[PDB]
Amino acid sequence: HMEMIRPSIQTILQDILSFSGLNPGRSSKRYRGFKSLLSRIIANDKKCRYDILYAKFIGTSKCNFANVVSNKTEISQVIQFVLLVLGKLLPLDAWGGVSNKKIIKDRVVDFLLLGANEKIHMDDLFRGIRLKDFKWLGRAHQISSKQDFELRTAFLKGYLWWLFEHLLKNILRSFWYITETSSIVSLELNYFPQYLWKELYESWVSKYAKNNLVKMPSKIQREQLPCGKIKLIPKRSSFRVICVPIKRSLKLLNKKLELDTLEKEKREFERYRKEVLSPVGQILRLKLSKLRDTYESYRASVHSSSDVAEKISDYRDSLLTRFGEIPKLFILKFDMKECYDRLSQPVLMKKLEELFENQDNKTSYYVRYYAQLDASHHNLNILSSSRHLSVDKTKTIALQKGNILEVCRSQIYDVVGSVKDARGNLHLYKRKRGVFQGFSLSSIFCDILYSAMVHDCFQFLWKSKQDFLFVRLVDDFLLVTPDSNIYDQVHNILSGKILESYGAFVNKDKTVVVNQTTTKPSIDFVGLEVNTTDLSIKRNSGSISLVTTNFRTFKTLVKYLKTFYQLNLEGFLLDCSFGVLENVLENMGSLLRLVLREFKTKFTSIVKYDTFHCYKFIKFLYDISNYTIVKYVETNSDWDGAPELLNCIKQIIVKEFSSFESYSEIVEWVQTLNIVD
RNA sequence: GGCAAGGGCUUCCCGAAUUGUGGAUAGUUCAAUACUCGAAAAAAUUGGAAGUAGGGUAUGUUGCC
Repeated sequence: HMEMIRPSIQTILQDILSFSGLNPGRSSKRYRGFKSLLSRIIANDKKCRYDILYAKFIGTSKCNFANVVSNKTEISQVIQFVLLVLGKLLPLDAWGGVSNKKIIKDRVVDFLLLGANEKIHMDDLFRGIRLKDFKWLGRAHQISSKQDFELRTAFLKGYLWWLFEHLLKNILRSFWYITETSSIVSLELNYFPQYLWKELYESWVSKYAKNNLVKMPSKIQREQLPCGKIKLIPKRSSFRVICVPIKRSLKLLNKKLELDTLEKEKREFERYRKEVLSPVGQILRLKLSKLRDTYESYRASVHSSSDVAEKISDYRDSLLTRFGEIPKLFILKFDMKECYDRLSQPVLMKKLEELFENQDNKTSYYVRYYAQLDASHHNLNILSSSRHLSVDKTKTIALQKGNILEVCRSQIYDVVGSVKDARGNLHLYKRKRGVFQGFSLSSIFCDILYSAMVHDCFQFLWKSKQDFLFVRLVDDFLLVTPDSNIYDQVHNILSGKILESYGAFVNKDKTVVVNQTTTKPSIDFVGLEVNTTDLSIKRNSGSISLVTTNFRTFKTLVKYLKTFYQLNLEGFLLDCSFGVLENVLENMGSLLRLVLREFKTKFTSIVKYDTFHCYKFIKFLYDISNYTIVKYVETNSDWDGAPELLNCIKQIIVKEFSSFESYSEIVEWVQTLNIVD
């Protein structure tokens, strides 16, 4: 009853022996001391009454249903509670003495703060720990030979791995349901108390199932259909419902499979995704590409936040060249509520069939995936030979129209999600509305449907009928035009139900309006702060540095930072408008200062074991500073301020790097940088 | 590198019953393991399409002439 260490001593020991690559003999006596330590820890485990320990330390509260995300317990308090659990579980011997106990406790806080697929290399996490203080690593307390030292070194690393990978993780799951937030700017995790989560889950899913789901009988499990697992993701104040496809079939689920059937089901899972599902996604993405090339109405739909900024920058330059100045623009920002949930399944089906109505019933499309071209709408090496490309090979897949349409409707209708109740009995639900979020084809389905919707419902726009800007990223819409007659027509059909034929319901409350009367200083459409009456954009504070994950060397750090700076310094940020450098130099300064000090922060941690090469870093500074100037002159096509922009770069570099003895070389070099002669 | 210890691995047995400071026999080898930088010819540009010599870092490296 509520015990952290479920596995037995033998199973635990075999888990670390396999990890460390150790294969002891049947007569080995080295691990006698460890078997004793485990028994003491398990004795402390059973003696602990964690239920009252949680109430004492954390405290029990009533389930909040108004703000469903308030139930989460702060990570700071979570870290302290597990540190209390570890102190009762692990004797001093398990910590490796006083000095190691301080280091190990410090590393636990580091591990718990990572979140969202962040990892710390075990060479970093387990560094500075005195191996000598771990007496139980061998039957003798003293190290005598090198074979003994190597063997104890492997065992200690395996033991430390079990503490963090098995023990620490199983403590978190016992008390908290750990899940990722729906946000993309912040990759922090939410720790909802386990008893509170079951109340939130049962409440939300039961209400959701009333409008979106249809309960299935137990004998639906015997059918082979797409099967996922219903989970909840809190965005900031409510829950998003997604479905994660399970790596097995409906019949074999819940749960028994152990005798290598779990692996062959997983080999069939990855096969179905790579042989039919992903090939279908390519074809469906390709069919939408042709409609983008053909119709200007399909070209209004973009597939990235970067395209939105460029579309606005193109419209700004259109008014600029045509009129010399930006007139009073009528802006219309609206979005669709529950876009994926409300989708009209039958209308989606017919729009997918219209992609193949031009061709015959058996067209036999050929697909052969290569990461160099999946979504485009540098040295690829194919033609294997006896000199250049010398069981899971790359092969061309042939899918006919009939099969493509059959698997499409299967991913729309036949998908079934499972819900395990309190007792354990699973409840299988089919969907009464649009596709489940989390399935590979659900994204492209909404793209084709909504891009078809904008085509025919807004056909008045594409009749010339010119001088307007309509853009739909995924579900948020934006319209900018000086024509008032265009403003009224789009607003008129938003007050109607013409869009309700599709799974599109306008979010009436979140519709932002800027017109001749309602004059607002600026509008945030998607992660961008578009300034009204000049169409100058500046990115909202919605992007953080990934650096922590997997980067532990100067080479890999500057490699990402270089590719990160050049990827975030896109065209729409360098626009000058012939008078304004401030909107550029301090827009660039934000990205520049944040990437430079991010390098300084990781510097002190990784310089302890790595070797810093100043000349290589100066080349990195030169590459990004050159890229900034060439991209500034490219976008504006004229440079009234290019020397001023470089002067800003140098001042930033000379400021951030005037503290350390090794940064001195940077300061002297950067001041010599200049474009003009 | 010589001498003196002691040890690791491998094998057998005695205890325990998810609670080992127990005994014995032969073989083997006892200072490095991991990580990160990284040269020198005829010049670059580059290190994952996975790098020597030689460095740095963490954990370590018996007493005695």
